[PDB]
Amino acid sequence: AKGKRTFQPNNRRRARVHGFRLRMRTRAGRAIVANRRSKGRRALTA
Amino acid sequence: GIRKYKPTTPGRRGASVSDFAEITRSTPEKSLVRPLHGKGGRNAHGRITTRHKGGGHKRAYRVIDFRRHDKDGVNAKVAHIEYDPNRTANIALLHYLDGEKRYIIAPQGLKQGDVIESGANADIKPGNNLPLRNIPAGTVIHAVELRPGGGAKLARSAGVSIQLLGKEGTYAALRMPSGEIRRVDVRCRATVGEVGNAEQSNINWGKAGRMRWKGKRPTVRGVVMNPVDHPHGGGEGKTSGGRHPVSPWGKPEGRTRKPNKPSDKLIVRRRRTGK
RNA sequence: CUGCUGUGAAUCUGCCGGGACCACCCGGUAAGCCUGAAUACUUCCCAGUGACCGAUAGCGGAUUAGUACCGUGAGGGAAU
RNA sequence: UCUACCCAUGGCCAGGGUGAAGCGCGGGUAAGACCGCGUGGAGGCCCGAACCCACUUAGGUUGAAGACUGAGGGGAUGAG
RNA sequence: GAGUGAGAAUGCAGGCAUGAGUAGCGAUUAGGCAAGUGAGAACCUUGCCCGCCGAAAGACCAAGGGUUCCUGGGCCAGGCCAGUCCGCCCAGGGUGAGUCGGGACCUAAGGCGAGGCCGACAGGCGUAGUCGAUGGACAACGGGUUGAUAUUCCCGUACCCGUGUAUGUGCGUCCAUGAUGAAUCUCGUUGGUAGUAGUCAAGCGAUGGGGUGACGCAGGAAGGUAGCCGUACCGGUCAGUGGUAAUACCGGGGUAAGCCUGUAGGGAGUCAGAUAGGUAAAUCCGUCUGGCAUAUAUCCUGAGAGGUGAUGCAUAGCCGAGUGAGGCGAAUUCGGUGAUCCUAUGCUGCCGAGAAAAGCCUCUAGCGAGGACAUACACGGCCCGUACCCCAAACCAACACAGGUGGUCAGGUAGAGAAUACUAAGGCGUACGAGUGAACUAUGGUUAAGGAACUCGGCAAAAUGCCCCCGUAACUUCGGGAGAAGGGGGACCCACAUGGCGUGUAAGCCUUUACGGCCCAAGCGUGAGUGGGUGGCACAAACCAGUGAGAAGCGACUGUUUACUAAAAACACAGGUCCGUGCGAAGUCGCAAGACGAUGUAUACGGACUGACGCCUGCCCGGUAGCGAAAUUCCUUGUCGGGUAAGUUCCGACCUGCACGAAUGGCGUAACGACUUCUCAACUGUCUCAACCAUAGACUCGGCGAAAUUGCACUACGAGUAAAGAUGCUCGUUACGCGCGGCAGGACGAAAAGACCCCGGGACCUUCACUACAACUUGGUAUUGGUGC
Repeated sequence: AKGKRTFQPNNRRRARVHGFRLRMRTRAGRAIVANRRSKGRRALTA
Repeated sequence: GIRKYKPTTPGRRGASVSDFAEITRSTPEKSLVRPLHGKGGRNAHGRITTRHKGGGHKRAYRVIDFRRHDKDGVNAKVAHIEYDPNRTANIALLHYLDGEKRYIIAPQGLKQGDVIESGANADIKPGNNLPLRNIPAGTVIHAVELRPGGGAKLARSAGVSIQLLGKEGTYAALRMPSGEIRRVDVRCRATVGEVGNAEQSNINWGKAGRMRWKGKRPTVRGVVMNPVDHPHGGGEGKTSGGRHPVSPWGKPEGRTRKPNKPSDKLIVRRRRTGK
């Protein structure tokens, strides 16, 4: 079969694609971090 | 030369390979080799700016001496003739008497141990590189520069050559491999002779595998593509596009050269298009 | 009144506006100018109010609440 | 993080088979194209596992599974 | 004054019913008994037995998970049942590194990028740099120990930088101690200053430079080793059977890195002079010029053997301290076989031509009258991970899910094999059970006589299947077709055979005295052939394992394609033609810079279209003018046949008249094809025509326990009537109430606010629809001087 699911976990890739440094890299990602901080998210990013 | 494969496999039936008879070494000069990674035809944006490129065997760049100006009057010996993945012609590893080694486009008829000269006093023999001011008219040259000191750019493919038709003032008329007549400054340098490996154009690559090795990816036809993808896309059957040919971006066939270029005045007579 | 492009005015007998122009006139003195306080709003803090809600309502959130949980992610998002 | 393509750097491909030029010749032969015996081990070569795939069929079809299983099937040194 | 009234919104939330005590309880292995524990046991523990995997369903690494690990407790949640058990719940404990994997060391792709360039702003790129392993460099192996960690701890023995001591001063100092030209007369010489003064001479000594240091794919052959199979030897068993007392059988028949040696294999000329070419400088590299030998010389690299490590460690076995913790502990030789591992980044071949840091030299420079070099002592020289799972019940899959998950190791017997069967080690019986010859379904099995008559279709099944000898057609691109087709043999025992073959004990060979070569008893493995004989129905006895042949069309081919109904004739392809592009080309991504194109240059790139390979010119290609042949099948072509008893696909001649369709888009075309169609042989439960067996369901009992659906309900049939097809209405007919197992005719059954059709809207696509905008010319801005005019 080909039962490969969509999510293949990888901590390094998760950090490098959704991580705090990548989010702060761009103004859009900084905007996302600020919006999560205002919403009250405990996890502002990966 | 050309070695024709026997039809032992359907992919080798009409296939041929270069008879690497002029090659004297199977390895390059480690000092003159440089790293060279594939691009896939993708630019700094990651987008495919050139289609049908990718895969392909890994290649190592051999630093060629196209701007042959430093060794003016210093002779060289043809140390070797080597295969170059990055060009159709073979490269010639020279041993300059001062002790430096460099690669040049191996001209036709060049053999190992031949002596090569650079500068105005160089003899008019294949491989010698001297300015057009010193190259006599009506001679076959190659690796010709476009601007003084800019490095060879013209007629560096295998088997091609330029005819130095004549010289007037500070310009020389050249008939290019394409038959175009173009003026170039006489201070531009050029290597005498043709480019070797002229038979390579006759190589029949036999199978799709060879071109995938060479880095050529398959080409899909617009008439096969969908209307959204290509202007030719669509039609019940392999149409011709429903009109005259156009590129995948809608550009019809016709002279694509930009007018008002500064080289418009240098170019004497452009190439003859199917006469 | 104003952006860009081009062309381009003297010194008060000047120049501009009065929704052309002689002007009867009137008003004002741009471009080099610059510079003030007196009105909108509430993250937050204090004291209050309600013919407002009263736990399926009222904030998503009276309870672990932007939590649990879902999503790769932006984000969605309770119940008690 | 699926998937399409590409780039860098690694890895894998059990076993078996067939037999692509240069040596010596019987030779062909003035000489050559070339026949045969040995050597050599090429091939998007053949059979066939792993591996990748997904042609047929039966089952599943509130499934074991939001695409799978059984039995066969294709590629399996390559555009893998 | 209203958040003021619900029964409908396939409304929303919560709680419940209906189906229903119903389906299901999750593979293709399988459990049983005895005893224990406990309130309770099919499920937990222990002991046996049985069965399953065994290129894994065994043992590890990586990712991922994150404590799931161990110990002790718990059993009302979870586990598809129960549960005393558990990956569940609770507490405590557990993860030890100079060497392992990473960082502190490098860089690839790529990211970010001081400045910078570009861009109205936002920002896009990008240099220097700096990150970035999946790669490079880099020092450790055996044994033991814990409940849980182990190249980490311990034992033994190894390998990578510093401090206080001693050995030498290997050369020079404040002197002396070597080399260098140090100088006079359109030049001259030595006749001075002046072989003094300076430099190098020391001992060492880049961040800086300069240079070696560095990679593909395939293919063996050889030599080894691991492993395995025996064996000398050693220690033991008599396993209640006919034999079997050592002759038989069972167990062991081990031990690493490091260090020593430097074997097979592989690769290598060396020594001087010059030289700015490597930015400066080099003694290094490179180039050139010469001398000598190209040799069983020498030097590197190097499997392995051997020695040591190893008087240790470990081990079969021995006794009994059942807290079972203890001690003791033999032999360990030779052979055969043999890697997918090592020599080996080797060697050979090939084209498609295969990524920098450290390392090592060189120099400029530097410390320095010494300071430095080596050697031998005694002492010192980080952070992160480490448990546990890891083809899985601990990861991705909502689940303890038949799916997916990269890499390493790869016993034995058959076998070519990593297939397959059975097994060793090891791990499991995996989490609903017990029963029961219902139908029926599924998965297997067999089948008389037929043998495709089934059917759209040989779908499915059945069949062939392996090795060795033979023998192989049309056609062909000469490669193929081909394993064509077709035929014979295969088991076991004996003899040839103390044979042949492979390995290799000694003695001698030369002798360099060697880790030497040749031969070789023996021993151990081992093919095939011949001649006899033996048994059966069967000898590729199981498992495993091509059906083959002829045709027609399509596509040359291998390959790609609609993840999830289309794998094809579609796409691609090698070849071809046309067009563009003279080079920050054209073309693309961008507003631009810039980038790819390409570190390419008309034998090259892009685009278009074809899609191997072969053929396709007739009075003039000076004239009617594109030819009139042929391969051209719409062909309905009938006529006839071939093929069937009836024969489709198709094959032939006769056919068809200005034809008609291809001077390059039509015809052929070997090979290939899970392509479409057909005919054969064989084969068969496809069928005549079905029968029986087993298993999983179904069924019965016990436990747990849903679902879609549902306006209702003590829901018949007929003929009618009705929104025209009625359980509900009419008139009759039938029918005791309630279940259970089945069937599927209806409930216009469920499911999805029909995809068809229409209407309204949308979307996307096309264009000589409309209107715009992105993409090029004119005027003057930037910008502009005279003269020859």
